[PDB]
Order: sequence, then C-alpha cells, then structure tokens
Amino acid sequence: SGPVPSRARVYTDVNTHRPREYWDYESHVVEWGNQDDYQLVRKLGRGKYSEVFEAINITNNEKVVVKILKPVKKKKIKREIKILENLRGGPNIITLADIVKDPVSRTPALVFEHVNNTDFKQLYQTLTDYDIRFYMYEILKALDYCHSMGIMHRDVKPHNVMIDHEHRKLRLIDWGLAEFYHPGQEYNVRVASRYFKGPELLVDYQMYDYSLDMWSLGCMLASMIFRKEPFFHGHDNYDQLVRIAKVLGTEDLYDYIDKYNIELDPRFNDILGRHSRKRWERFVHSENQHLVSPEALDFLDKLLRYDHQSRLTAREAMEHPYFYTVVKDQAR
Ligand SMILES: C=CCOc1cccc2c1-c1c(c3c(n1C(C)C)CCCC3=O)C2=O
Ligand SMILES: [Cl-]
Repeated sequence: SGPVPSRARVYTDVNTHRPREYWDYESHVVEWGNQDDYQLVRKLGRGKYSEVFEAINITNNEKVVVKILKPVKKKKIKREIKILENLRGGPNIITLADIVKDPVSRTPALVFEHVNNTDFKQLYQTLTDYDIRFYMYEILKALDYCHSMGIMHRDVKPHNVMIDHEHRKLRLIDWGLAEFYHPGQEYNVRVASRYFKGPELLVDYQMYDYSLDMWSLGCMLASMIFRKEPFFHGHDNYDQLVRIAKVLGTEDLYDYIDKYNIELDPRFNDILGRHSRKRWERFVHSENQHLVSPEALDFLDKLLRYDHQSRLTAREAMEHPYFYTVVKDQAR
C-alpha cells in the first residue's frame, strides 16, 4: 500500500465552491499594460527567475517596483498573475499594479506597488520583543487571508517579507511558487528554500496543504527570537531533516512516517540516527533572552510539528497569548 492521503484541516473545499476560472490558471488570459508607461531607475535585486528594479510610472510619477522575468513556463507565469489578482487588496499582500511585456527580454515584467524595505540582515538585529510579535501578527493576517482564498504561498521566508519599519508596513511578496489547494492533489515537493522546507517536503509526502506555510513561519520565528539564522542549518535536503530531527527528536519523526505510511528514502537510514527532543531553553542565552518568553516558546512549539495536520492554523496562531498585547493595541 502507498502513503495515507491527507486533507487540509481548514479551507478544505474553498476552490471547489469557486467558479473554475478562479483556480484554472492555465486558461487565464493575461491583461497587458503599456511598457512605455515605465522607466527603470535602478536595480534593486534578483530572484531565482527574475531581476527586480525600481521604476517610475511616467504617466502619474508614481514610484513602482518592476520584476522582469527570466524564461519561465507560461502556465507558471499565469499562475503567479492569477494568484496575485485573486489576492489583490488582501491584508499585507503585495499589490500587483500592472503587467507589461519587456521589449528587450521579450519576457513579461510584473509591476508592483513600491515598498521601502530594510534588509532583514540589518533589520532583525534591531527588532524588539514587541516588534517581533507585531510583524508576526501581520504575516499571519496575510497567510490566513491567502489560505482562506484557497492559496498556499510555499516560499515563506524573511527574504519574501518586505518591511518598511519606519511606517510599520509589511508585505508578503514573491508569489511565484504559490499554488491553489485542491483536496487530494499531489504537489511538487521541490519548493521553498532549504532552511524553510517542511518535513513533508523532505520526506517526499506530496499531498500537503496550507500547513506547509506554518512550518516556514515557525522557522522564521525561531530565527528571530533566538537570533540564529537560519535556525535549521542543513547542508543539503537530506541533512536538513537531520538538523530538524536533532531538535524535534527522531521518535516523533518515525511516528509521523508510520502514520502516513511514507516510504523513507533509504539514504535517510544511515544519517537520521536517534535523537531526543530538545528543550527550547537550549537556544536561550544572554543575547536573546529579552526576545524569548514562555508565550513565544509555547507558540513556536505549536508551529514546529512534523505532522502537518497538528500545526496551528494561521487563524489559531493569531489567537495565541503571544499576540494578546498586539491584538489589544490594534483595537484602539
Ligand atoms: C528593497 C527592495 C524592495 O523590494 C520589493 C518591493 C516591492 C515589491 C517587490 C520587491 C521584491 C519583489 C521580488 C523581489 N523583491 C526584492 C527583495 C528585490 C526579489 C525576487 C522575487 C520578487 O518577486 C517584489 O515583488
Ligand atoms: Cl493586473
């Protein structure tokens, strides 16, 4: 017998109840703007499949960000565009403003609202305890929204969280790996960056769901409260699961594998070994203790579970005591 099937615990059937066109991105027709509306100002960075520029919309003098795509399959471009349009206006989701066809690369360029980001390798060292709770809450708003809209991001990590700290403004970016959740669908496990890959990806369990994003969120939270980046520091995808197991223990890993009848790549047998589940205090020291509290550790523990079905949902996460002060302040 093969692996046991799985279904999302929440938002299971939201796409089924939508018109086909909502999620059937292969049939999406792209609406193009005018490439001449935009003049590039300077290069801001790069993606795996893109180069990113600051630009000016010369018809209204608005600053925008332009993501010029490298060669990608057209259906993957349609997928990113369709997801961005479906999610437009949702809390802390980057706003796709336009789509143009670049004359030089002959490739598409996605035009986004401008965000004045502070690089997290500089920002995260300055955040307070309250700042971490605040920005985690804002990320959760974006994730609960996209999950409720039938979409999993699949690439949650600090590089994909833009923060204008001066204005306490956050946007979740780079929807190029995001996918629609359909119950029973088996997904590509070659997604997300190594340090943020969930155990389901590392053991090749394909019937995963929104809860993948919650593992990644827990990896980010751990790196921020312990000031250890990355938290799970694997040398490759196999060693990545070893690093997780040295913290979460091997017992719950093998229980997870047994529960879903997952056939474990034989290369894992010689490297996983046997490891106890460690206490989070092992990562607390004088340089990070001001960011670590009983509430933070309780919240973290409920995100970082092997069994994707047992992780907090984004909505459950937002109701955790860790956020009580944030929730109370946002009410006034
Ligand atoms: C300091 C620069 C601010 O950066 C912005 C601002 C607004 C919108 C986006 C970005 C952006 C996007 C994407 C990428 N950046 C950056 C990290 C270089 C990297 C590759 C993937 C990607 O999509 C935006 O969508
Ligand atoms: Cl659009």
